[PDB]
Amino acid sequence: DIVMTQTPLSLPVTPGEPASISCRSSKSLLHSNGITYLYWYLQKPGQSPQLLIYQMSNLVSGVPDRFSGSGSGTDFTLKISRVEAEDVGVYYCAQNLELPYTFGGGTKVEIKRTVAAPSVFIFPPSDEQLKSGTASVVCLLNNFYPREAKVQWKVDNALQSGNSQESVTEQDSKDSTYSLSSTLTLSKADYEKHKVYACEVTHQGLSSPVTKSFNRGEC
Amino acid sequence: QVQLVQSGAEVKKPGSSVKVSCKASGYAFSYSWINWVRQAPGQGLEWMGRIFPGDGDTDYNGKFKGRVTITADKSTSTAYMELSSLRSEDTAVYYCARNVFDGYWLVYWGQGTLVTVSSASTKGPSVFPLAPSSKSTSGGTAALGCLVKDYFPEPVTVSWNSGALTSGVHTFPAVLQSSGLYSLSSVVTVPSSSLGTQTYICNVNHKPSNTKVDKKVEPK
Repeated sequence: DIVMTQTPLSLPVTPGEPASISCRSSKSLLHSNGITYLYWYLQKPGQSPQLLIYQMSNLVSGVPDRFSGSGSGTDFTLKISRVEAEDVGVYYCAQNLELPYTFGGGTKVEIKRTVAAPSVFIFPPSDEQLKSGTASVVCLLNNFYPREAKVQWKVDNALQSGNSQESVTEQDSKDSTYSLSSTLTLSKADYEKHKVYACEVTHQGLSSPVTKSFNRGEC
Repeated sequence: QVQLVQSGAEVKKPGSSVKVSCKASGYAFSYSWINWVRQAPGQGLEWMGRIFPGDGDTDYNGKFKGRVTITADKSTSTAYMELSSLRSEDTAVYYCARNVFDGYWLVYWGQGTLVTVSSASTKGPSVFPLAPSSKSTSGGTAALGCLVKDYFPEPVTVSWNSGALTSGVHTFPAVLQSSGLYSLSSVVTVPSSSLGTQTYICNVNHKPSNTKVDKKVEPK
């Protein structure tokens, strides 16, 4: 199967500047007809994929001429002379030269902005959930950039593992920041064994890790 | 005026089968290849197969090992995609796409059809307050939210003050866990100076279970 390999997996871009995505096929996508069967698809957030470039360098109707496709034997490239805020989404490359048809992993294009440190908040379990026998502790990393971030839970200064799950918002369209939630789940009984619950955050926008914590059963 | 309208979302028990409709219009239905493409949550695109309604000719991807059957009804310009022996990994969005001869591969796409595969049973969520607090410290500006936990299936919608509060709100993508159930939080930052003036309420709506709950998040 003609493997398609894209890079980079993620690609932040500053509006107004250039931008490029590379694709590579295991086999030669050139044919006797002369037509090279490489396709570029763009999937805008929350939408269905849309054909962007067909047969290597052909622009689909309606595609801004800022976009352009090129290639050489097995190395292909998508270029955006200058980037608009509307070009964000996952770009997939694909081949229809051979069955079965195949795609590349895709390249997620996002807006590159100035670093912003996360504002951190921690949330103890509500008393309602506690009577239900469970305790969820929530640490919130709000309006930050870039996305990469390490969030670790310390319970009585003991680092936790596998005990937590995180979920991350998609880039805000107003300020290009993200938000991450790290939920910690415990038994009501395992929760009443310890006092200090801490959320320690590492990020590019913080000189050093920022810790937010609370002592159980007291505010 | 080409358009591709697929059937609605689907929730199936593992080992079962699903049949997605693909209604096409605006062109000669019989003379364009209909392709099917799938996309697992947060993952790439996967070519499933293709049918030529004009002669019922079909091609499939080997990986699906016969679990896929593509059909087409000329009289209604509708193409069908049937998956067999469903497993959790089959949880994804399924697209139908139309070709246009002379290189225009996959030029038209449907709105997509979500198919979630699990053994979980429909259940409304529990709604817990993420109460605002701080007291001492610094950085004067409060955070509050709602823990919407243990529900099936997706999706759930959350608003604030019945839509009046949209600025600052962040509703995180649900995460599936060891139970068949989902879970998520909806948070919002407001002037900590306002906790004594503005009543904040999260409006959780879970259509699948006909569950609606408005929880007031007061300080403490």
